[PDB]
Amino acid sequence: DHEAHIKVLRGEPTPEEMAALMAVLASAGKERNMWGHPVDKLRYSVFSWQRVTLLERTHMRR
Amino acid sequence: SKISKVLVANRGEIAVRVIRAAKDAGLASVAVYAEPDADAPHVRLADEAFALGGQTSAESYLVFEKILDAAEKSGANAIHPGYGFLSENADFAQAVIDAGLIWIGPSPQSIRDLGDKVTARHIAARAKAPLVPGRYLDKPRHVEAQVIADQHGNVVVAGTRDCSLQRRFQKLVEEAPAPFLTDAQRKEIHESAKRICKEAGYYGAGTVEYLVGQDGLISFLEVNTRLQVEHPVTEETSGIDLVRQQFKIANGEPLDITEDPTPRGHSFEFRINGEDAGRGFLPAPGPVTKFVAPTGPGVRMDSGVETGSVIGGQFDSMLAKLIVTGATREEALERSRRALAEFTVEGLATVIPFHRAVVSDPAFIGDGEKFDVHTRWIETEWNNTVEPFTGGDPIEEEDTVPRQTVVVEVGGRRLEVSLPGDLAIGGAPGVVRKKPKPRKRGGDAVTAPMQGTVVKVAVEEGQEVSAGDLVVVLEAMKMENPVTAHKDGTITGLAVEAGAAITQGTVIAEIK
Amino acid sequence: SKISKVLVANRGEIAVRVIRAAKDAGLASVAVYAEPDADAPHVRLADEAFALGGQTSAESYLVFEKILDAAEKSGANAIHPGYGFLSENADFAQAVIDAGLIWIGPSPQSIRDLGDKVTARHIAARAKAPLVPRYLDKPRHVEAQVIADQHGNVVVAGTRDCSLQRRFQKLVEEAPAPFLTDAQRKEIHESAKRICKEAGYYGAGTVEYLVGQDGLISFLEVNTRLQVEHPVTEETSGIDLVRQQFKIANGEPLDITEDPTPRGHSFEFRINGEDAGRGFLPAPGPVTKFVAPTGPGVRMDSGVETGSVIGGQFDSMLAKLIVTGATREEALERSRRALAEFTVEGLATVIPFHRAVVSDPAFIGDGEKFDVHTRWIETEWNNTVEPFVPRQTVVVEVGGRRLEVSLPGDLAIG
Repeated sequence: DHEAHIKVLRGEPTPEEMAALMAVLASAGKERNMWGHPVDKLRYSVFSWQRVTLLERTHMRR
Repeated sequence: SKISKVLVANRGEIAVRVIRAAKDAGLASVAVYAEPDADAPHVRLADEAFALGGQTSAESYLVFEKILDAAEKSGANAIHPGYGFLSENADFAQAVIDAGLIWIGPSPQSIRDLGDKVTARHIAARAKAPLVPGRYLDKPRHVEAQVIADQHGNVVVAGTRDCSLQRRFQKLVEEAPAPFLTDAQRKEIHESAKRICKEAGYYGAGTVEYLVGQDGLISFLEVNTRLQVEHPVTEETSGIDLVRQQFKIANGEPLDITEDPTPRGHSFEFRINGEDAGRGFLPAPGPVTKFVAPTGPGVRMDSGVETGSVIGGQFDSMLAKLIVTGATREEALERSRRALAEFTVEGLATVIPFHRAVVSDPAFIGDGEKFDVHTRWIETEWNNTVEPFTGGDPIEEEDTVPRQTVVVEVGGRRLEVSLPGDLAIGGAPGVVRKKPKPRKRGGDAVTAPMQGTVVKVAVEEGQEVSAGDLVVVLEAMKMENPVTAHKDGTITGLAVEAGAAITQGTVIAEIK
Repeated sequence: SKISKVLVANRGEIAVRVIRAAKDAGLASVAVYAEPDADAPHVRLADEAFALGGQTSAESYLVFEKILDAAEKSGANAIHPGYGFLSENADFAQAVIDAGLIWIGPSPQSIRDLGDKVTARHIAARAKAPLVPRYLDKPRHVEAQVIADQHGNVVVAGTRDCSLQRRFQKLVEEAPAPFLTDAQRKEIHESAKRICKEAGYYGAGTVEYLVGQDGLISFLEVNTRLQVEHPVTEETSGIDLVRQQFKIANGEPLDITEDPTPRGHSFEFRINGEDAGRGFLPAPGPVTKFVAPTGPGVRMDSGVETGSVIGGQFDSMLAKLIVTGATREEALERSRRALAEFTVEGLATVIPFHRAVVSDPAFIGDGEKFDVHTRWIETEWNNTVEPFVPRQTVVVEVGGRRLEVSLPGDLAIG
């Protein structure tokens, strides 16, 4: 077991206080669509390395 | 002549203590500091402080000329040596008296006479101290008589201390008055100490150490010729301020106290060493990232360190001393069980968990007529349940998850609750948790396993060594640390020399 | 009938002192805190702690309902008052007895009878206490520490001098009361015994007297509590007065048969958060730094630490500095050290006043007498001190109980 458990560091709640505490704590708390992605709206020089390191990288990263 | 300005030729807690005694006397106090101590409390607490300009205990504190030069420049008219360092160096005491400063301590001659073991044996003989017959002992107790001795030869026995908790030859917990002794044993220890000190011509503060067998036979051990570390329990059990007494005697004023004070109450001292009891009390450097002293009823605490202090490998591990006192030994133990539970130190390993245990261990509580403790008890009989110090390091996979600590009120109960940052109860960009590796490596290079100084170089360049041969002895924390050849070969490079400071990971030599 | 778990009904220095005494006895210590104190040292040091709520004493520590309720919720078996608050409220003491908790204090009838000067004065006359015949011009205030017994034994732990006072508020305290003649001392001791035995007093309390320049003693008052300046008597006599309160509340006869001879001398200096440069008005604010004086001959009992905030909602007192020595002059010397080491930052304190008075010939004396009187700080001391987010709550029902629950409103998780 290596989950990060809740710790009560100080004091000792009796069972009913434990249950009230836990119940209140329990109460509170990738579809790609590149269409018109900003990187497509940018305008790149024909020899711009950003065509590799920004545009293509952004499209390919999945 | 009259003392007016005292140079406190020492560091840490005893420096603090002598500064405070000076201020109570209304004397001026001059501290000295090595470069690791430039931020130390006592440099600020003293009325003045002078830099010894040295990286290590030898070049900073122990060279006589730097302390005498500090005395000159400050115009200090007396020197108090504290304990250790030069407090036992009779040649330094002589050089001080040659300079004409009031040496606050015993005469150089009596320091030599009681320092030489054979000469001291002859002294104890003439004195007719209770020497042991001759005889090997099984499980002796250790009992100290505090001596206050006038320059005029008046002597009082301020009381007794039991110091049987010693690990390897270094006292860790002490108590006053020495419990569980017959009045005949008290009579013997007292009047033997009187006789012994005047047969030595002694004056000043002093202490005679006795070693008491399970047969009850007292034996003399030696006279320490200086103020003890444990003196505070004698101050908390006798109406005496021993450092001010020592000032008076160095003034040559007579003893105001004519007869042995009646021991009243019981007082324990616990040495708060920067040593991990969970790893055999090996001392280690580190910051004091938090210090919070016990306070209040029946508590005293003397510390050389504060929050944000740094402790390095150059000096003794003792951070502070806790004294706890009460009307009865049982009451004093109860108060100890409070104070040691209130004590929190953070940032480095400390023996506080050992103190917490031993003050709760039946072997030390005793049956009401004797206890079981003896000089080897910690080394051989104490059940060491203390887990090794790991500080704040994450060491298991679950530790790596950040936590938020909150205060919760539940029916009026106050709870402290630590909640994981990702807690799922009630319902990541590829994050992974796994057990972190510790910071530990594992060639030809022999490398220094810790920072320290090179006390001995065991080899010469071109020497053939085999695996397991000694290469150097490092001192760290005033503690010997052999470093040995990991494989056979010719010693080459050998970049160290004796007395050099050495940082962790430094190449000592390389074996080819 | 035997104490097992003590609710400490008060805050601050006495809260800590009783928590510590309880831990020494090995009793379970339960603290209560109002909203301003929700992380105070006593709240974190106590073995258990309960929120009273409310922003003021009238909303909190004084509400009989809340304190008895907290005692129930804790399952306490005894209630210990400090000084102040309900420590001398006879009606509350009775309410506690009705609750059947061990009230670690004097019996309600004694509190009631001694709380009326008329009834109390009658009692004093019946006891043949030394009584004022005139007005004392410049009296010296001296009191005796009683440790009575449910079996009617009484021990007088000592005389204590409190003559450095302002607005009838004490500022510096001494034990044993200095420069008293032996005749005065005997009169005071035997009178404290007579008067409290006539009063039927169960346990710990202070009998207070005025002494004039002629050295005649007059009885002043009996205060039916372990008064705040008890530590000087503790350090002089070695009686752990709080643990004596525990024994007396148990109804155990005293271990002490005869008045303990004082070992030496001790002073107490109240570290009030009051600026003598503005004439001792409160100075609310942060305690941004609190370095306690430390080591030989010095004890600190404190209700504040670095980062505490102080407000007028409660009394100005922050700590007691206690200094002990073999002699008056030695103890004054040690105090002149300790008060110099004591460093507070971020709010004004009487510390400069203490540094002055421990340096002042009127308080040093000449070796046979000294000049301080209960008004001397006012009438005669040359004052030279230079002037210096919310909580969410949820009310839950659980099968046996209602439980209100409170969380930081900024709580977020997962």
